[PDB]
Amino acid sequence: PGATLCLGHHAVPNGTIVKTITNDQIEVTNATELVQSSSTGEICDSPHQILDGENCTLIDALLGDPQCDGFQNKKWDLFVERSKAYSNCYPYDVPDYASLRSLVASSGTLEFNNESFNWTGVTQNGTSSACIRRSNNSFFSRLNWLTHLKFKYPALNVTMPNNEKFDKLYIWGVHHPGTDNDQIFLYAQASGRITVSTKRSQQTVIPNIGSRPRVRNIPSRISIYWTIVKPGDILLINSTGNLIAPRGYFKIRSGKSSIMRSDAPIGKCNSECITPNGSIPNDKPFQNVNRITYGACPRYVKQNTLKLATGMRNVPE
Amino acid sequence: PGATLCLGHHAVPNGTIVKTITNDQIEVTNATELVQSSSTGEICDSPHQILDGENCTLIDALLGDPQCDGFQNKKWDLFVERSKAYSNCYPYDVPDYASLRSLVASSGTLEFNNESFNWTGVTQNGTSSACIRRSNNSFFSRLNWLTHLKFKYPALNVTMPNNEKFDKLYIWGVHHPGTDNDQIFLYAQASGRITVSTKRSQQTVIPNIGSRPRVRNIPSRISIYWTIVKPGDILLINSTGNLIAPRGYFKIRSGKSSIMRSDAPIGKCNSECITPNGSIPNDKPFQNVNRITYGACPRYVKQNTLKLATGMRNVPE
Amino acid sequence: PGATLCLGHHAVPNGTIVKTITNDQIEVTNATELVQSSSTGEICDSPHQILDGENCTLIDALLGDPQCDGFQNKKWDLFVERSKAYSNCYPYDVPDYASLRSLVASSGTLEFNNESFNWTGVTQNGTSSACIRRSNNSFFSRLNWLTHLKFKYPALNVTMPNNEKFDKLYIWGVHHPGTDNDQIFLYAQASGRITVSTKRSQQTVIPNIGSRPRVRNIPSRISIYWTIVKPGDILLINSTGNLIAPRGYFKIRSGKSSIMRSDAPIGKCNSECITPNGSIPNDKPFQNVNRITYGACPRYVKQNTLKLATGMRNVPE
Amino acid sequence: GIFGAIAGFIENGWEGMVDGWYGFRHQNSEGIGQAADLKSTQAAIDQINGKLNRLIGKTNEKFHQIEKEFSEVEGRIQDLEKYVEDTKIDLWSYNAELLVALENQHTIDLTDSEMNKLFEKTKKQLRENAEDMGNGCFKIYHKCDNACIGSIRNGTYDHDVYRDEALNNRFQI
Amino acid sequence: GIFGAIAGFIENGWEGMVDGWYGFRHQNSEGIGQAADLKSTQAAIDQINGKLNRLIGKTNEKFHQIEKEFSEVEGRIQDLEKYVEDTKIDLWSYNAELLVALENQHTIDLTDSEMNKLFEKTKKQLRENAEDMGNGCFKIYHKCDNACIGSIRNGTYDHDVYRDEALNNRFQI
Amino acid sequence: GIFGAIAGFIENGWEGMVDGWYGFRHQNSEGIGQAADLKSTQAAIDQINGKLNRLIGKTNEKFHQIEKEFSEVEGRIQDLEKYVEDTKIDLWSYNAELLVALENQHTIDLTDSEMNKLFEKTKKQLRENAEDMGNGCFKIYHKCDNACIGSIRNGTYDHDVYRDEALNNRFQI
Ligand SMILES: CC(=O)N[C@@H]1[C@@H](O)[C@H](O[C@@H]2O[C@H](CO)[C@H](O)[C@H](O[C@@H]3O[C@H](CO)[C@@H](O[C@@H]4O[C@H](CO[C@]5(C(=O)O)C[C@H](O)[C@@H](NC(C)=O)[C@H]([C@H](O)[C@H](O)CO)O5)[C@H](O)[C@H](O)[C@H]4O)[C@H](O)[C@H]3NC(C)=O)[C@H]2O)[C@@H](CO)O[C@H]1O
Ligand SMILES: CC(=O)N[C@@H]1[C@@H](O)[C@H](O[C@@H]2O[C@H](CO)[C@H](O)[C@H](O[C@@H]3O[C@H](CO)[C@@H](O[C@@H]4O[C@H](CO[C@]5(C(=O)O)C[C@H](O)[C@@H](NC(C)=O)[C@H]([C@H](O)[C@H](O)CO)O5)[C@H](O)[C@H](O)[C@H]4O)[C@H](O)[C@H]3NC(C)=O)[C@H]2O)[C@@H](CO)O[C@H]1O
Ligand SMILES: CC(=O)N[C@@H]1[C@@H](O)[C@H](O[C@@H]2O[C@H](CO)[C@H](O)[C@H](O[C@@H]3O[C@H](CO)[C@@H](O[C@@H]4O[C@H](CO[C@]5(C(=O)O)C[C@H](O)[C@@H](NC(C)=O)[C@H]([C@H](O)[C@H](O)CO)O5)[C@H](O)[C@H](O)[C@H]4O)[C@H](O)[C@H]3NC(C)=O)[C@H]2O)[C@@H](CO)O[C@H]1O
Ligand SMILES: *[C@@H]1O[C@H](CO)[C@@H](O[C@@H]2O[C@H](CO)[C@@H](O[C@@H]3O[C@H](CO[C@H]4O[C@H](CO)[C@@H](O)[C@H](O)[C@@H]4O)[C@@H](O)[C@H](O[C@H]4O[C@H](CO)[C@@H](O)[C@H](O)[C@@H]4O)[C@@H]3O)[C@H](O)[C@H]2NC(C)=O)[C@H](O)[C@H]1NC(C)=O
Ligand SMILES: *[C@@H]1O[C@H](CO)[C@@H](O[C@@H]2O[C@H](CO)[C@@H](O[C@@H]3O[C@H](CO[C@H]4O[C@H](CO)[C@@H](O)[C@H](O)[C@@H]4O)[C@@H](O)[C@H](O[C@H]4O[C@H](CO)[C@@H](O)[C@H](O)[C@@H]4O)[C@@H]3O)[C@H](O)[C@H]2NC(C)=O)[C@H](O)[C@H]1NC(C)=O
Ligand SMILES: *[C@@H]1O[C@H](CO)[C@@H](O[C@@H]2O[C@H](CO)[C@@H](O[C@@H]3O[C@H](CO[C@H]4O[C@H](CO)[C@@H](O)[C@H](O)[C@@H]4O)[C@@H](O)[C@H](O[C@H]4O[C@H](CO)[C@@H](O)[C@H](O)[C@@H]4O)[C@@H]3O)[C@H](O)[C@H]2NC(C)=O)[C@H](O)[C@H]1NC(C)=O
Ligand SMILES: *[C@@H]1O[C@H](CO)[C@@H](O[C@@H]2O[C@H](CO)[C@@H](O[C@@H]3O[C@H](CO)[C@@H](O)[C@H](O)[C@@H]3O)[C@H](O)[C@H]2NC(C)=O)[C@H](O)[C@H]1NC(C)=O
Ligand SMILES: *[C@@H]1O[C@H](CO)[C@@H](O[C@@H]2O[C@H](CO)[C@@H](O[C@@H]3O[C@H](CO)[C@@H](O)[C@H](O)[C@@H]3O)[C@H](O)[C@H]2NC(C)=O)[C@H](O)[C@H]1NC(C)=O
Ligand SMILES: *[C@@H]1O[C@H](CO)[C@@H](O[C@@H]2O[C@H](CO)[C@@H](O[C@@H]3O[C@H](CO)[C@@H](O)[C@H](O)[C@@H]3O)[C@H](O)[C@H]2NC(C)=O)[C@H](O)[C@H]1NC(C)=O
Ligand SMILES: *[C@@H]1O[C@H](CO)[C@@H](O)[C@H](O)[C@H]1NC(C)=O
Ligand SMILES: *[C@@H]1O[C@H](CO)[C@@H](O)[C@H](O)[C@H]1NC(C)=O
Ligand SMILES: *[C@@H]1O[C@H](CO)[C@@H](O)[C@H](O)[C@H]1NC(C)=O
Ligand SMILES: *[C@@H]1O[C@H](CO)[C@@H](O)[C@H](O)[C@H]1NC(C)=O
Repeated sequence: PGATLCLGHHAVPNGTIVKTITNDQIEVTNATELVQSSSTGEICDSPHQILDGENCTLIDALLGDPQCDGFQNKKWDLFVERSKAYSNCYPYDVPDYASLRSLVASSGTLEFNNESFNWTGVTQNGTSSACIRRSNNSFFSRLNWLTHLKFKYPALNVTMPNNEKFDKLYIWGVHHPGTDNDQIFLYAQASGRITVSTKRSQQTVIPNIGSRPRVRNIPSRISIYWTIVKPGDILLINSTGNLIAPRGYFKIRSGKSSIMRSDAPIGKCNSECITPNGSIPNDKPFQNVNRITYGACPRYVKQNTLKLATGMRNVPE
Repeated sequence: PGATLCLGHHAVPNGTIVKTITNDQIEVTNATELVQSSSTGEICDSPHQILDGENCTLIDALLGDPQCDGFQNKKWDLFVERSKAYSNCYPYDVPDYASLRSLVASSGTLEFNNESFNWTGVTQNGTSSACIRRSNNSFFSRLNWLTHLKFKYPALNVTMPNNEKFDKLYIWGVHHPGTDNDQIFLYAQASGRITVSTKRSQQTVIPNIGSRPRVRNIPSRISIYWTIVKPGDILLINSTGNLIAPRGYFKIRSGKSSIMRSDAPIGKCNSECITPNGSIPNDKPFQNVNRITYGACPRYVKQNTLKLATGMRNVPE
Repeated sequence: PGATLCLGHHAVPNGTIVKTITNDQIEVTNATELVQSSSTGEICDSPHQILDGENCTLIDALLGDPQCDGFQNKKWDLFVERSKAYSNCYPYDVPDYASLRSLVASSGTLEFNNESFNWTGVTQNGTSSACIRRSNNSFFSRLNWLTHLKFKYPALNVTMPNNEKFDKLYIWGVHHPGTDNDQIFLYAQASGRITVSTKRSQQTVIPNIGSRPRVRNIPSRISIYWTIVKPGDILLINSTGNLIAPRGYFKIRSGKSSIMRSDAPIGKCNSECITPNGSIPNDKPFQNVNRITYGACPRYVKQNTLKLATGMRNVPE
Repeated sequence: GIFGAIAGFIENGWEGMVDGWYGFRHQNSEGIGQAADLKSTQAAIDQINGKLNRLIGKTNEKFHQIEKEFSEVEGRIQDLEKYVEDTKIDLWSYNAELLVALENQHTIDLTDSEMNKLFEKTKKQLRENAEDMGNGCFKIYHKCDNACIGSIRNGTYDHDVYRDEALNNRFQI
Repeated sequence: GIFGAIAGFIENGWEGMVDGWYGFRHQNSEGIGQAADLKSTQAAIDQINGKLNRLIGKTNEKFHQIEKEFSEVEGRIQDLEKYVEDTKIDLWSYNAELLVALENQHTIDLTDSEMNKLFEKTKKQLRENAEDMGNGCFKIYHKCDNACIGSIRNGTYDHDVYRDEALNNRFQI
Repeated sequence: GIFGAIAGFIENGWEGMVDGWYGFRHQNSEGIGQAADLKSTQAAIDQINGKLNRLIGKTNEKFHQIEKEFSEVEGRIQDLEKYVEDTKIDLWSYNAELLVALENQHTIDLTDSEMNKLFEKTKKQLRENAEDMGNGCFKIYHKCDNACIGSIRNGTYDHDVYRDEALNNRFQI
């Protein structure tokens, strides 16, 4: 009689279909998913330092819009800008807005140091009804609206040395009045000219008088500019009117900070990968949640599923 | 005696050489080419909506150069710009030309709606011998050259609300006269200043009087600008001279439209992939015809041939 | 008795560990390194034409700073800019500096041709103590500082046709004086206006009078601009003051030239691949020396080692 | 598939083998039995775990990048930002597609290889005492009780013990 | 090549086999004949068609992109546009080169595998009735007429029918 | 590893074989000897040299590019320059990692394949005159002096010369 000895291999009743080089559908005993396609919908508050902008854009928090006083001197790994955010101060624009936003986001700090600028000869601390702080007319906290003193605005030629070991970021502006009369009521002479310089750089801006559509009943505008001053260099401001002056400087740091647009709630949880849809697990190598990411994240791909075989071909009885 | 039974495989007299991981030249029984390297030389007019620019650049068709009156309100998937195209109206430039061209190309429409601007106090419809339409002196069809009325040019402060559900694109310009005298002959006062604004944006342009080399006997120039006005926002134009005014707005759409430079003839044929050399078949995954493509196209590679084996090693007798 | 015949394979006492698809550490009999990770630290002077900038940036060599007179009309494949380089002439800036630097670097030549501009009515060849050439006050060699003649500066309206078969690059500038008085001492009238044009292009620049921090005791500044003039086009310069005029044009070529920042010494040796750390051998397909390269170079990768097996699995006794 | 055992000369797999991936079924004078082979099972598992080790838990940290969504029309700079991102995503999507296809082909092949290696090892062990029936089964030409089957599965089978018996059974008429 | 049959122990291919990719030649008492094996032929064809299905007719639609040719010198922005495109093209060119090299190595190997599988199947079917001559041919040690050769090619050959005859012929002196 | 010879049924390699990568050891009435097999050695070497030919000395020339280091903060344009470069480097780094992993898996497999092919060739050559001991060794059942061993290694061994002697030794009791 003798014996029979048969060699074989397992199979399962519930196999999974994978793709190969030669076949788009072959059944294997087991597989694992390589694309993360879901989020819980919350941005976890750990382990990255999250700063929820709430009603404020980064730039409004920078300039000091009255809804953003709580942000003073705060730092972040990730600043989260909400779609509901709106400005509620004097109407302004920023030539190159995208770049100022980017460079502040990347720096990761709103640390501000006041400095004593010699504004002899003019009235400081100008305010407006378009910028209410505690029912009182107010203005951007980090900016100083200069006007005539006793119907004189003498030429400003004001200096500020950088004797620090780090770079200084100065934010400043030019006021564009709505009418020829407003120019006179504020600055006591015809349209000014601003020149902000260092040993390395120069910027001159011309105020342009004229009506813009009213925002909070203001047909005037402010245009915002910035200047970086290196150690041992000197800021020089030269103006005969229309200057929205700095009150000091921001520290500019380098590191891993950024900014993201999202309406996702912040949750008390721990996740390394942030997307605008919420945090996602980062075990998988790929994800199709969002091309926008921050942290240790899977790489964005177009596929919604990619199955990696983890078993042999399934050959059921 | 018994028998002999031999196992074997086919071969062919005319094998083809392919590359592998271990050998740059191995002969197989058959292969297929993966790089498309030829075109017929015609751009097929189907299935994409093709607009042959003929003598006109997109920007000349936009502004309304007299050779381009046939283009009014046309749409395209692909606008084809010819190397022979030339301007034949008032000499102009466009700061950021590349961007205006791109954004109109992408929008895919020249749909224009006239609007009734209140130009009380000035002469409208200024024309020139540098822009002939039917032997008569003329001007860009979508622009309105404003001059003095009875040696007065009163300040313009003209508004146009967007009460539509879509964005509006306004094209406008500043006239730079060749001489101080021309400034006076046209606008009755010294050099103007133009400010075009919305609630969200502002642009001010200064005319600069001076001689430029003559083009169609004109030492003056026009500089073209644009403004997008969102729903519920308002266009405000504020000028004391030198305004080349809009006559209305363009619709701005989003979709799959683009622009291509080519001298290839348009043919009555059907092909999904367009290059400047002509349409190409798109069966193959790669192509070395042109890096510039539109439609469902193979991906551009540097190789002129890549042969995929479709048979075994060829081992002739 | 009979015989025994055993099949086998070699092994070595000193195997090497490589990575595979299924194992991050498997020992093979031999391997070869695919990442170049070292340089000798010298930039080889062959076979690329190297130009060591020494104390001069490319832009200082272009304008003609007195330390850079040795560079006149030189060509390069690779211009090497040293970190120690400094400017020692009249303080200037270049709006778009990065672009001028790039386009001159790529052109690969400082070939300059003098032209006879009709500057009737003004004093030429203005100099300064901030730009010493041989103890004498001097100025940029390729620029011509125009001032009043007998307290008159008549309007300049000067033309220069391009009747060559190649493009011409013109470098020019605007002087910004430190004070209203300096404006008068130099140009005999109130602040000018410069317009440089061709049939195809126009640039107008406004001098802006005001104090900048002193550099070599100069509170004034020059701003540098450029214009390319095509064959059969014409340069037109139109100014009433403050013009820093061109003395001629640069040839603009196309080819394989570039610029690199490095402090590596130039050596008498032959190497096709240049990095800022020095030349590197180019036998290997990859390198982790520097992302900045020039010539026939391995591709930059993050890995410091990648070992390619060149033998079988090592299975020692 | 490339070795020809799994989905090849082995007609099908065994759903009733749940303690290993490869193994042995036998029939002899004491019954019909099944046993997993742990060495082969572990060899395949180790290779698949090696792939997983190179793919799972390996992400790259990125921080400040470029903007990827835009509220306004801008032209040239925005066209370039969008194109850089679309370029990147298509290249990573290609890499992911090819990685999974290649790895899966390889996993199917390496698992087939392990089945074939176990079969070949068993064939050689049996020497002249058995014949291959063509379906992954051997006809063993001698009495081979449970301990004898065990010796084959444990690699301690001494073919000389049974050779005379087996040759007599094989080469009879 | 990795299996060792095609361009290996099979000395060469057969130009006169035009109705299949793999098959059988025989000599017996009734003549010398050739027949294609359809199963093996179809197995190789199906795999190659699977590759083609993943490469042919699969293009990606792109619409408005960036400019890639320029009439004027501009500096920084144009340098970046050109570099993005050159970067992209070099990465796709690499992908194409590697794809074709890997796929072709694999096609040569899978076709060699199918030849080897057919040979191994035939060897096992013949049991003790034939010997492998080393060149892809078997010496069959019994009278094997056309119907008998047919039974081998169709998988219906009963080795027991001929075993006594074959063993007598093999193990004589 | 996928063929099962190297690090498989061959227990280990031979440090004392320095004139080839594969070869033969024997014991017979005249002694114990070793000889390299040049054909198999050259086959493996040629394949590995083919890979090297496609990787070494093949660089791409690039000239003026984009800037990759920056002395000042600038915002949007610089963010894009940095992102394009970081994107490129990560894609090339991935390509390099995968290339080396795939090529190394393939080199280990092709070298194992060449060992297996030599073993199979030798097995077939010996016909009914030897048996496979399972460890890459054959027991040859006839007197096989140095010239006889040489004939096996040179492919000139005539199995018919020794068959009667061998069968008598194999199928005795
Ligand atoms: C003894 C004597 O004879 N003295 C002379 C003075 O009479 C004369 O003073 C000027 O007098 C005229 C009247 O003839 C006028 O009152 C001047 O003040 C301006 O008044 C207009 C009209 O009411 C007003 O315009 C309105 O502004 C509001 C909103 O106003 C604020 C705001 O933004 O909330 C109030 C802020 O305090 C102010 N900011 C600062 C720093 O002053 C701003 C700012 O003016 C604007 O935002 C700039 O656009 O405005 C709203 O916008 C309404 O729609 C609009 O009509 C101006 O705002 C008043 N301007 C100022 C500076 O207060 C008054 O100066 C004097 C000067 O000629 O000469 C003396 O000899
Ligand atoms: C009763 C009384 O005393 N009335 C006074 C008037 O005399 C006086 O009118 C001005 O009189 C002077 C002569 O002293 C002159 O004729 C003024 O008109 C200009 O004339 C010059 C010289 O001929 C002319 O320059 C030439 O222009 C042509 C091309 O011309 C067009 C064109 O582009 O085709 C004609 C167009 O209609 C015009 N466009 C518009 C909207 O008016 C344009 C435009 O002027 C230019 O394109 C701008 O650069 O020009 C060619 O370029 C020649 O080379 C060039 O020499 C001007 O074009 C004429 N300007 C106008 C506006 O017609 C005339 O105004 C009046 C004003 O001081 O005062 C009264 O009291
Ligand atoms: C007969 C009669 O009555 N004639 C009248 C003249 O008096 C009068 O001439 C002017 O007279 C005044 C004095 O009242 C003064 O001397 C004018 O000259 C300027 O002097 C100031 C003060 O010394 C000087 O400023 C200093 O400049 C230096 C550095 O100087 C240079 C330089 O860069 O090296 C010297 C160069 O030659 C000059 N370049 C050119 C092309 O002229 C430059 C240039 O001026 C600056 O770089 C621009 O900023 O300067 C240093 O910077 C010191 O800190 C600074 O105080 C000016 O530089 C002198 N300007 C000139 C043009 O020489 C003198 O013109 C005349 C005019 O009103 O009227 C007659 O009727
Ligand atoms: C089909 O194939 C897959 C892949 O091989 C198998 O999935 C693996 O299954 C094992 C066993 O269940 C898992 O091991 C466990 O991992 C846990 C970590 O889980 C998280 O983290 C990883 C990566 O960081 C993610 O991929 C994963 O999805 C989770 O988010 C450990 O916490 C577990 O530890 C527990 O058990 C061990 C036992 O030794 C103890 O040491 C601990 O005390 C603890 O109690 C455990 O190690 C493994 O994660 C799975 N891998 C993947 C990629 O999913 C399937 O099991 C297989 N299916 C079948 C039917 O065979
Ligand atoms: C060498 O290897 C290659 C690749 O395997 C073989 O090429 C294939 O050959 C077959 C048979 O001739 C072709 O099949 C035919 O395809 C036609 C479509 O052609 C176009 O479209 C594809 C992709 O969209 C392009 O790749 C191609 O170049 C063409 O532009 C069909 O129209 C044909 O249909 C006709 O025949 C069938 C028969 O069943 C009928 O159903 C129809 O009624 C109709 O009459 C046909 O299906 C196939 O396209 C080829 N592929 C490629 C990639 O080229 C070679 O045959 C082979 N050479 C040898 C000697 O073996
Ligand atoms: C482990 O595996 C590696 C890779 O297979 C082997 O390395 C090869 O070894 C050979 C023999 O020594 C080398 O051959 C020699 O190449 C020289 C060129 O060297 C430079 O250029 C190449 C690429 O351009 C670089 O990769 C290399 O690093 C060098 O910078 C030739 O100049 C030599 O020529 C001399 O010998 C020949 C003999 O025929 C004569 O024709 C000449 O007259 C001359 O005297 C020689 O050809 C080869 O370069 C190596 N390749 C690599 C990639 O390094 C190891 O040998 C191997 N180790 C072991 C123990 O087996
Ligand atoms: C140039 O034209 C613009 C647009 O017509 C003028 O702006 C408009 O000015 C009127 C009159 O001051 C503004 O009316 C005010 O509206 C507010 C808000 O409802 C109301 O509280 C006040 O009682 C007042 O009636 C109107 O809002 C404003 N329109 C826009 C779009 O801004 C502008 O004044 C003109 N400029 C000059 C210098 O003539
Ligand atoms: C500043 O200088 C420029 C350049 O010299 C002057 O432009 C030139 O002006 C002359 C005289 O008007 C133009 O001549 C005309 O040429 C046309 C075309 O051939 C001809 O039909 C007329 O009869 C006339 O002669 C010349 O074309 C023109 N040159 C250029 C390059 O534009 C300019 O006028 C000067 N400006 C001032 C305000 O002085
Ligand atoms: C506007 O304010 C700036 C900054 O205070 C003034 O610049 C400064 O002017 C003084 C007086 O001319 C300069 O002093 C000089 O220093 C040099 C170098 O040590 C020395 O050799 C001279 O003897 C002289 O004392 C000082 O350097 C300069 N400071 C800076 C930062 O540039 C500027 O003059 C004011 N402008 C006006 C028009 O009032
Ligand atoms: C099959 O079923 C088991 C038990 O229910 C489960 O754990 C396993 O993941 C399933 N396998 C597949 C490939 O779906
Ligand atoms: C700069 O300040 C000086 C000195 O006070 C003054 O003469 C000059 O007018 C100022 N310049 C400007 C542009 O305001
Ligand atoms: C804007 O229009 C107003 C009112 O007509 C006028 O006073 C002002 O001068 C205009 N501004 C400009 C810059 O033209
Ligand atoms: C250009 O030159 C002309 C003629 O000399 C003159 O009238 C005009 O003022 C100059 N323009 C400028 C802006 O300098």
